[PDB]
Amino acid sequence: IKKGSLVKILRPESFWYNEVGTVVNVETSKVLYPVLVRFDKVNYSGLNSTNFSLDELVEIK
Amino acid sequence: EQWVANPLKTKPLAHAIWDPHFGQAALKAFTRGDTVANISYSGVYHWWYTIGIRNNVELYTGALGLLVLSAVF
Amino acid sequence: ITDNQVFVALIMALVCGYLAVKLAKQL
Amino acid sequence: CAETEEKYAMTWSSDQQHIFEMPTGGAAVMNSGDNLLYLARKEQALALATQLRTQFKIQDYKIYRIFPSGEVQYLHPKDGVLPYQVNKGREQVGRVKSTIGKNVNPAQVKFTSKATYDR
Amino acid sequence: MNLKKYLSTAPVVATLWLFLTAGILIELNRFFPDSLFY
Amino acid sequence: AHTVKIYDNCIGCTQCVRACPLDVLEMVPWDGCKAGQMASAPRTEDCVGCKRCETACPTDFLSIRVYLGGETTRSMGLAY
Amino acid sequence: QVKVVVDRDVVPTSFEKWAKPGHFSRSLAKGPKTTTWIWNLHADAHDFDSHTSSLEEVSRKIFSAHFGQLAIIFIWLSGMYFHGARFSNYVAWLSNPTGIKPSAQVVWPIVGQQILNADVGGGMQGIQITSGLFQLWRASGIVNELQLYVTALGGLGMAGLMIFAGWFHYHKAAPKLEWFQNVESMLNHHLAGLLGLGSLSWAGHQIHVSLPINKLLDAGVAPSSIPLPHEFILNRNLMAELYPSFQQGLVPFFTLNWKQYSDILTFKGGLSPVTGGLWLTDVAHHHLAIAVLFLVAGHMYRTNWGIGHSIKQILEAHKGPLTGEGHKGLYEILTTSWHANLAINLAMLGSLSIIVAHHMYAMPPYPYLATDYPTQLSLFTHHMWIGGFCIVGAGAHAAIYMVRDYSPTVNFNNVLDRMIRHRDAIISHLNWVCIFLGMHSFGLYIHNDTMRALGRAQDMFSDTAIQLQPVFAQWIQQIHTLAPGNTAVNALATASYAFGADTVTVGSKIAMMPIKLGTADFMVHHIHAFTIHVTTLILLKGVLYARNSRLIPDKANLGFRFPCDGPGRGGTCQVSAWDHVFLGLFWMYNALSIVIFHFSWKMQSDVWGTVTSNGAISHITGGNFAQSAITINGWLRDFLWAQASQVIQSYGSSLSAYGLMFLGAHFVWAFSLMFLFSGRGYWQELIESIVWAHNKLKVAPAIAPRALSITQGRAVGVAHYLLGGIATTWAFFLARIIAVG
Amino acid sequence: YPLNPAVIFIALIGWSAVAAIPSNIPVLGGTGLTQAFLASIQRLLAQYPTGPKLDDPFWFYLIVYHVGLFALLIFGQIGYAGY
Amino acid sequence: VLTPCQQSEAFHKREINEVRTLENRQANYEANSPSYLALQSQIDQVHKRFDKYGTLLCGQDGLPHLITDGDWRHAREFTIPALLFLYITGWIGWVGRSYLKYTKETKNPTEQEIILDVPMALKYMLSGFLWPLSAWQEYRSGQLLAKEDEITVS
Amino acid sequence: SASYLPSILVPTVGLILPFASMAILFIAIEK
Ligand code: CLA
Ligand code: CLA
Ligand code: CLA
Ligand code: CLA
Ligand code: CLA
Ligand SMILES: CC1=C(C/C=C(\C)CCC[C@H](C)CCC[C@H](C)CCCC(C)C)C(=O)c2ccccc2C1=O
Ligand code: SF4
Ligand code: SF4
Repeated sequence: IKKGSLVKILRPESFWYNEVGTVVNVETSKVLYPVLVRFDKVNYSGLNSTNFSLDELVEIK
Repeated sequence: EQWVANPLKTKPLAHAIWDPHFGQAALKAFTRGDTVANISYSGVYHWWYTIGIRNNVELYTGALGLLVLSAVF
Repeated sequence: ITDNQVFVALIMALVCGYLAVKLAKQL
Repeated sequence: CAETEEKYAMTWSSDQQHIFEMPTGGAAVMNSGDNLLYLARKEQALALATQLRTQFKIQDYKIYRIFPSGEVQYLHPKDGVLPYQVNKGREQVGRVKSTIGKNVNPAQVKFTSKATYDR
Repeated sequence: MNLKKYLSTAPVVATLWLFLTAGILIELNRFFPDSLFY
Repeated sequence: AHTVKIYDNCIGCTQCVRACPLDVLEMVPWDGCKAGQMASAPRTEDCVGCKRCETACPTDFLSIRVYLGGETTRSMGLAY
Repeated sequence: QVKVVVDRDVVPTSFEKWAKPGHFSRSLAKGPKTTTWIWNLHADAHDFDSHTSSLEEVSRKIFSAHFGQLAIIFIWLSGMYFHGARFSNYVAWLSNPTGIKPSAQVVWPIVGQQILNADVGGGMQGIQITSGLFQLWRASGIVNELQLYVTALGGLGMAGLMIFAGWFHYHKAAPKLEWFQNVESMLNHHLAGLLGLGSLSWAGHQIHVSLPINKLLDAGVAPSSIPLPHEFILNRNLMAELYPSFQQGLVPFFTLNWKQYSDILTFKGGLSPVTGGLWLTDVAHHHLAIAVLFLVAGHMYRTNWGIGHSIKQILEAHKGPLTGEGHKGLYEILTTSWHANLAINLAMLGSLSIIVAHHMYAMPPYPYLATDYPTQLSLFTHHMWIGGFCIVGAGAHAAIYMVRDYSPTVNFNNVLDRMIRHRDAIISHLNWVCIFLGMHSFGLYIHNDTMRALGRAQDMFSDTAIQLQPVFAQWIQQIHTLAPGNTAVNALATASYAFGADTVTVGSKIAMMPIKLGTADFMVHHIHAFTIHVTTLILLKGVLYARNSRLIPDKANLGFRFPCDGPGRGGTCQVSAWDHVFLGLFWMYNALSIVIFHFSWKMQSDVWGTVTSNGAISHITGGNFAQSAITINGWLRDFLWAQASQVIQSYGSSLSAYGLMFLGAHFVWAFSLMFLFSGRGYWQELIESIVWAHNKLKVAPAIAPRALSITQGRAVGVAHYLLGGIATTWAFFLARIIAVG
Repeated sequence: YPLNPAVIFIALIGWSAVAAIPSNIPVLGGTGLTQAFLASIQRLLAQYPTGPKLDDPFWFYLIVYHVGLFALLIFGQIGYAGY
Repeated sequence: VLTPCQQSEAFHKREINEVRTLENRQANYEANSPSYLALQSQIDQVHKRFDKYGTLLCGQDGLPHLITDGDWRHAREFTIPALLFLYITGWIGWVGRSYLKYTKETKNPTEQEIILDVPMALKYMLSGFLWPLSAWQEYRSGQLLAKEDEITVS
Repeated sequence: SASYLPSILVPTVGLILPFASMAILFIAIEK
């Protein structure tokens, strides 16, 4: 939901699928993929910084 | 059937050779009978000898009998 | 081991060859 | 060859007689005022566009695609502005609604002349 | 001062451990050579 | 032709068009992202298919996915 | 002008940056998020023109690094002098060299491997030398163990001066670039100062050490009655007995009565019939000729005194019509780009090493070198192999010039890029010469292979069959027979006994026999011209298509070690200027593998072996070349099946370590193929399917385990294909010739 | 580009006459470099199938005369570089 | 049939053949050569080599075979260095797992793996000695394993 | 046993059949 929240993914082509990650930026201007989530580990593009939609926004407590 | 006469001794022949490249010295390196055929390394005379083909005639009737079947398919 | 049986064989596989080329230009 | 293949003639102007590198190879004379340049294929031409544009200013440049019927074409730019810059004339083609994650399985596309992504 | 950080890296400690266990194998195969029992 | 498709992950960072040495890719103003941009591939008749775009596509996984389709003279990149 | 401006206290010398791996590259100081950082750390350890474009800082880095290389070489030669001192049987070898096989390395006694200590004589065992150090020490006149110990300790002394010199020339006194682009002085001191005083001072060592010592050892004096080289200079009287021109002093030199120095120096050629080596009168006279000739050569480069050339006014003066501009630019290419200098110096260095091999087998210059055949073989073979690899280093660093350091402004219409204007006409005619020589170098072998296999040996290419007698090589070899009376007027014997007179035998061992070249030797020379032309094809295709091909017209925008472009253009794998060097290393393995398979089998059939009573002849294979090299079944059977038999039966003996380095090198050769054929699109999610098995047990490695990259995943296939492929022929060769010779 | 195809025979003057009178005896030719050749071609010129590899002054003074003659005619076209 | 090796014929044939064959080089030297003393030590290391293989099973080959059934008469052959080995790389594996679950929660886990923190490294090197009843008690807490980690499409 | 038939059939299948088959297949690129 908010920035800094630790978020598990539920999209199968995410490289970090079922891995938690931290939220950096959320835009509220109907962008289809607004929630920018970066991670500890790194995909094959060398880049931890990706972004997602709201259905793939599952936090932990 | 020459192999059927002597199964241990005679080496079983495959098909014959027609090389126009064999000059002379290779032609004396194959003479097993009048033909210069290859030694058949495929066990086919053993299977046709347990089948009970003891002839070349039955092999001709079989070969025609499978040209017929190949033409059928 | 004979002569005319070989000719019978090459006629029958000539017919078989015509059935092969008969299968060829239809599939 | 030129009687059957699309020759690519790149037309551009400059200000000073510099020296660039051909995609065929070696150094070229680079006429200072205005110069056209026949080539063989498009990657040579836009590779030359990267060769000159990333160094310095060579704008008002585009290859006229000499297709062998005789006339020309014009691609880079078309609306006059650089392609990664955004102009309000271009109509986007080549999209779908979501990621690859909702693209159809190819057993649903089997024995049909469709794509693995159109749905 | 920062040499001990270099003596804590991966290849150097890799040699200071495989050199050491290598010496365990060789010094344990000079004292008890031809050891197929036990 | 080598069909280039550009999905809705395209956040318009334009390393694709700058990475394509063929100008098959252009940027289209699309009000669905933060930059307002989404890439387009209109001129796929010149598309080589060298996938130099997909190297420089810093989305989650490949907003722009190049499918290797037809093979013409231009799309095979032969000089003669 | 010439002046030396040196920065002082350039770089502080703490161990702080050793704690920062990849400090040097700002592209690589991010730290490893993946395991590809580990290998890129080592692939960028010496990309000095990729750290910073500033050629001053680069040039300091390289010039200091050379002293590290010379430090490792002085540690290496100090190692050879100490293993000669403490561990070798060199003192006992000096008594009877034809009976005692040379050994230095004495294997430590652990499980089994004490059996590698070969009882080679001298009362003391150990594994047998093939490097030929004892022949260079008998030539250099080292008598007892004391000079080997002392020269070893001086080797460590110079190693300390090179470590301290390199530290001193990167950190606390390092020069400017204006010192480095002062290249007429660099040639001026390397032609004259390095090579001139090197050959002159070495003529000093041979005249005042080797000529008395290898006159006494030629007379057969035991190594106790031999005086020290010390004692020949306190008085001329011990040398006037040996060479009676020393009694006259330097007085006939300064009066130019050089006829008087026929004792010390002469022009005889041939070989010593007693030691099987060159006459050290000829060799010392030779180093005087290099002395005066190179000290002449050094003084043609104007530095401060306005006397000499500059390279600029030379290269401008050859303004030829078919090139247009002439050589304009090459003094600015070769003094601003290091990689081009490395291309030239690796080409000429490698071809010099090949020249070294060919001049050592036929004119064996060391005493008792052609007697022990393994030292005669492996000093051909080794210098042939580094002499190969350095030419691929020329083909690489020429391309590294063409990708990075090419600039068309300085390089406009000159001799260089006018090649690249017609590089289609370069590479196309190399393509034609490669096909024409492949047909006419290997199609002859398939021909003789078939005609011998079809029985019709009347249609082969033997001496009995359709002959292919090499006309030109036999003619000029016949000129070399007729040299020392006709044209080499003051000579006595020929340039070698590979050319002219009857053989030279030492200790019933054939030192050198006149090599006969008929109709099989011909076709193997066309193998060599063929596989030389293929490496020239891949290493000119790697340079002329380095910067901008017609397939990919931006390669300099992609780099040198890029893998590819993509599946576009129907697939553009392996297309970079590095990838041609990847190919030229396999063709290096081919070309030199059949060079040494020509060498080690023609000279086991036509030269080497023993001689018996009444001067009768006996070769090792027994003349079994020209009836057997013409085919491949004769080549593979009669060479690789038959000469292997002393490598393969080598178990239970001291040759069994070659029986281990034979099979293990077949393993490494076969293990390269896994890297060459597959690629990281398999191994990356094979590995990630294993990363599931670490994530399940929480053993996820924090540096992310990628597979190798593509260029590493083919560079390692080269470096195993060559290590296994070269060590197969290594173990095969030394286990072949140690087992007999 | 070859604007001056003027003379070739000036090399035949220029290479034979500089190599005829210096005999320098104890080599193959006791006479000069060319006198040992012109005498050793007229023995073989009248359709003689001989001249094997042991025919010294035909092959050796073939190559050593052609290699200086080529060099002096090439340097004769270099004698039209200063124009 | 696996004869007991101390009485098998071809075994003692290899004894005579290797003592004699290696002994053939021993007569190449004098009574006080260093090599002669070295082959004295080597002959000793062959008679000890063949006496210490007495309770093995060399068949018709004269070469000592092994048995991996856990017959408890062949326990010193296979199963005692089997359990010994599994203890040793259970040590190594539990050290490496324990150190990775250390550096997983640190400041920068990348720099932790180049430069090993020899304090905490040699903590875990020695502390991972009793990995059966420490790894087992960390298994009973449901902590050796994991769940819902990375995977491909299905 | 007709000992003359391979002297006819071996060359006419070995060489001249990969002439007319090159014509039938290679022109059958355009047919
Ligand atoms: C006549 C003087 C002289 C001599 C003998 C050398 C010799 C050498 N130079 Mg060198 N050089 C010189 C002048 C000289 N240089 C000048 C004037 C310049 C500037 C234009 C350079 C610039 C230069 C570069 C850029 C490089 C060399 C390199 C080398 C080495 C090549 C490797 C080799 O052959 O190993 C054989 C080794 C030896 C024969 C041992 C030689 C040691 C003796 C004692 C001579 C050294 C005297 C020393 C130069 C005097 C310094 C003065 C100072 C102490 C006050 C070799 C040592 C290369 C190298 O490896 O770097 C070191 C290299 O990359 N030189
Ligand atoms: C009179 C002085 C002298 C002497 C005694 C030697 C002696 C030797 N040289 Mg030699 N050499 C010399 C001068 C000399 N050289 C010069 C000046 C050069 C440079 C051109 C060389 C280049 C050279 C090479 C490259 C090699 C030798 C080798 C050898 C050894 C082979 C034995 C033999 O028959 O060679 C007799 C030597 C010769 C026939 C060489 C004659 C060279 C003349 C003097 C050159 C005159 C220079 C002048 C500019 C003319 C050049 C063009 C000319 C050909 C028309 C022998 C020790 C070989 C070796 O290393 O042995 C293993 C070898 O590979 N030399
Ligand atoms: C043994 C395997 C093998 C063979 C035969 C070849 C052969 C060839 N390679 Mg090569 N290559 C190989 C392995 C091999 N390579 C490997 C393993 C690598 C890995 C690095 C390379 C890498 C490589 C590169 C990088 C290049 C080549 C090139 C070439 C060609 C050189 C020109 C030539 O010799 O034409 C002569 C041809 C032969 C000697 C082959 C035999 C032909 C016989 C003699 C005649 C024809 C037979 C028969 C009559 C045909 C008719 C009957 C049939 C139609 C039924 C040649 C065809 C070069 C190229 O493209 O061409 C210039 C080139 O650039 N190769
Ligand atoms: C490429 C190497 C090579 C060469 C040189 C030969 C040569 C030969 N083979 Mg052969 N052969 C080869 C490879 C080769 N083979 C291979 C690889 C195989 C196995 C596939 C065989 C299998 C084979 C068999 C089975 C037989 C031969 C036979 C022969 C001989 C007669 C063939 C013939 O009539 O030539 C035909 C030649 C031509 C048609 C001429 C074309 C080439 C000309 C010379 C080119 C000239 C161009 C010119 C220079 C252009 C410049 C001038 C212009 C500009 C004016 C001949 C010596 C026969 C024999 O009995 O041996 C005696 C035979 O029975 N070969
Ligand atoms: C942290 C140490 C560690 C641990 C506990 C494991 C554990 C495991 N690995 Mg393994 N692995 C490791 C390191 C480790 N690995 C390393 C460094 C590599 C790279 C060479 C691999 C490569 C690897 C492959 C390729 C495979 C496994 C597999 C497996 C599993 C089966 C057991 C097996 O055969 O191991 C395999 C053991 C090896 C390949 C050799 C051991 C690796 C090194 C030499 C020892 C590790 C010690 C470590 C470096 C100590 C560092 C920490 C210390 C300094 C504090 C098991 C979960 C397999 C699997 O998925 O099965 C389900 C499988 O296929 N591993
Ligand atoms: C096998 C293979 C791999 C996998 C190779 C793996 C990744 C490397 C295996 C060896 C490394 C060195 C293992 C790392 C282990 C460390 C050395 C730590 C171990 C502890 C001590 C030994 C120091 C590729 O990455 C590859 C890439 C491209 C083409 C072909 C291939 C290929 O065939
Ligand atoms: S897709 Fe990746 S590359 Fe193409 S624009 Fe959006 S971000 Fe830039
Ligand atoms: S396909 Fe090749 S060309 Fe078309 S965009 Fe992707 S990379 Fe550029």
